[PDB]
Amino acid sequence: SNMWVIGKSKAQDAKAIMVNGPQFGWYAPAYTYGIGLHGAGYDVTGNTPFAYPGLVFGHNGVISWGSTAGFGDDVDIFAERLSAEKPGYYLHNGKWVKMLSREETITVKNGQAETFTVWRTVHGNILQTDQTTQTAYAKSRAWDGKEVASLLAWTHQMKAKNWQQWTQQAAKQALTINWYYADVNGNIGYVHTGAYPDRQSGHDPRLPVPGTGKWDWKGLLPFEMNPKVYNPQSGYIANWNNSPQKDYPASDLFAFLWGGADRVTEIDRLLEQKPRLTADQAWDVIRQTSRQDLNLRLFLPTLQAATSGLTQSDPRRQLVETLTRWDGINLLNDDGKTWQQPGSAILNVWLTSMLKRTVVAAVPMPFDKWYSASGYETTQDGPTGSLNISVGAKILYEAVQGDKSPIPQAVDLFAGKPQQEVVLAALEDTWETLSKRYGNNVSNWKTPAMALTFRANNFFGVPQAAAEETRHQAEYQNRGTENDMIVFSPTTSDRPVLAWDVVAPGQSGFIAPDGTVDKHYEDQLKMYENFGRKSLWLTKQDVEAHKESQEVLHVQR
Amino acid sequence: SSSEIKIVRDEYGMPHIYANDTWHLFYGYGYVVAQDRLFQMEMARRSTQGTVAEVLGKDFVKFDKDIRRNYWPDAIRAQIAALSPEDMSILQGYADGMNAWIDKVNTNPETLLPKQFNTFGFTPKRWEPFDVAMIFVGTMANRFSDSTSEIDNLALLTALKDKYGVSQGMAVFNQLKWLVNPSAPTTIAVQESNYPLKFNQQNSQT
Ligand SMILES: O=C(O)Cc1cccc([N+](=O)[O-])c1
Ligand SMILES: [Ca+2]
Repeated sequence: SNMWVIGKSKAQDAKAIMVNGPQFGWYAPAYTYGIGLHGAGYDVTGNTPFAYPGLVFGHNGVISWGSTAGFGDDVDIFAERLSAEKPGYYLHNGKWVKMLSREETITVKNGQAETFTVWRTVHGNILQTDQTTQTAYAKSRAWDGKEVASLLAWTHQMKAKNWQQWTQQAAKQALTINWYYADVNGNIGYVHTGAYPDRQSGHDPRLPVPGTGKWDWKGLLPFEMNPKVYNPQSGYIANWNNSPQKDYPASDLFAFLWGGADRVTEIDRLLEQKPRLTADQAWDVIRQTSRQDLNLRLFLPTLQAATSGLTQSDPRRQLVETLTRWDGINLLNDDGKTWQQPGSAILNVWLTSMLKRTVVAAVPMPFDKWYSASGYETTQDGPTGSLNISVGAKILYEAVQGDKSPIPQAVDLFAGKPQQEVVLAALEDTWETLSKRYGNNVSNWKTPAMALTFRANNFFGVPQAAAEETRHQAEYQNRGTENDMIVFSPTTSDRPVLAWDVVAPGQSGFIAPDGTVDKHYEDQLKMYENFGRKSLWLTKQDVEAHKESQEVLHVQR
Repeated sequence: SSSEIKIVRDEYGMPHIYANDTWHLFYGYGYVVAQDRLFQMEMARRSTQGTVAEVLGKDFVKFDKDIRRNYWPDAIRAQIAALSPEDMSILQGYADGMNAWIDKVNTNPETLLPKQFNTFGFTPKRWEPFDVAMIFVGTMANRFSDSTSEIDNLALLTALKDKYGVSQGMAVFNQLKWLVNPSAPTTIAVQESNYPLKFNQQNSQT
């Protein structure tokens, strides 16, 4: 999910510009729901996932807000000590405590019902148990007991009119979420929100802790510890789910790392390229980053140094020279199915070979399979989410930096061979694979582009539409599920704010019983594909001026 | 009027709600959601509570057990019972607004029931506050803020210990899954601030 906020000192023809691209995958009907709320202290406009009461993306005419995933570590697992005799009990601070339990019946259409039991300790629900060691694992969340208050902080924050009011609501949001601020005066801000545990000394948060009492959290860290910045010296805030701040530790997921190879550098380079940006230029960063190969930048210098002493007729060197002429932007050919340059396919095959020769060989099976993906894996329907740099590739990037990497190389991943020899071997693997399928003339290689599917199933895998409701888009774009832009104090209008968004396929998902599709069922789907957007209205005048219908209700509680 | 809710839709069908108190405001919101996204909302409601196999059958029994084992519904109902009246109105207003449109749909199904209900063979039921809260918990807390792999990390660590011996197995683990990496590109520049805590990275708890 990415976001770029541009303040006073970097904005051209405005005081502040906020562009948000929440990335949850692509669905039919649309993941988010557009809604304006005018009354009871609220005056807001925007769109929000699953039509939550509080709007995750939008503005109130004075301030604007947006989010990206935080990925801080807010969950730890507690290894509970069970007893073969006295079952349903667990040792905690010197006594045998009884577990909470509840019975559940699953009713099944055209089947028999199934009942099972859920168990919970003081640390949380039990994930799994090991009868052999008489250990049960409880998942313990720092936000447990604050779900509803987080829902409410996201609703109340829509009323804030400044930083101080807004940070009071951010301090109550307990999930690991980045929050972003912009306002009519051009101020900008960021808070890495949520509740983080206050761990005992010696607690390594990447692995389980005994639940017998000595390792229990002490409490939750205060809000003063949450990474935050207001009006940064740089003039902008950029995030693509990268680290908040220097020395902040990430989620304990084995597949998730914050290292020197990070896709947010791609956003940074474009915002540092120009002294100021207009709204049209801030919007246009969505199109560039959508189409950018993420691995070129990382490993092109390595490829160049390894093939520098080769002759011009060596195929390994020709593959590197193709990459050297490319800027990494993928573009579709006229056929609507192949990419104009073969670069992504080359890095894909090279990286798969490099990982199999380095990271994969140092790790025992079956854990080696966690580190072999190149990051390019998809199917015919295309990626289910954002493109990123794979874990394997982040670990390999540290290894190719040598003693310039801050990460001690406890095992040499090159296994005693000079780097260049491993790079050239992988490049020979690459040439063998690709030339066999496409031939020897690199200039006519037509390699397959990634496509984009709006799925009928939701992110759980459950149908939320019939299978024919699936929509197909020819170009895969590494961009938000929805994109929204808020521009404060435009010099080009009399309005104090201007905002736009795009919620595809459309606002409505309604299909009548006769098969008649609502009028607003797919009117945003072509807009989405061409990087277009529609206006968001906030004031009464603007709403009345663009009204297509009206309905009045008279109700008493 | 305190009893009036005015709903204006724009050229893209986006609703704007005009009301004078909380309960009417969120009742308007609920009502237009039920107009626009009722099947999506009903499948999301079943997805977040683990009641999919009742309308879709045996292929979803595992799915529903997994959803139910990951939360504690009484803990959520207790949070809802501690709300003040103003906060409770948000949730109750929204459920009431949805229900008013579901009442009309179940009364005139020949023109108002979303086709997919016919396709999948079942009809909408009425919502309460718990159901609105669970849309946000099942999809944001319960899995966009619930990531851990601590158990699998411990299995990798043990396997590296066997391969490279006890001290060496730990240093390779730190090579593959470092706790922090000082060269990571950060959203906040080091001139503004750094995170003050330092953590054990030796698995000192064993
Ligand atoms: O990026 C993600 O992986 C999912 C995610 C999770 C929470 C918030 C998000 N957002 O755009 O606010 C996105
Ligand atoms: Ca943890």
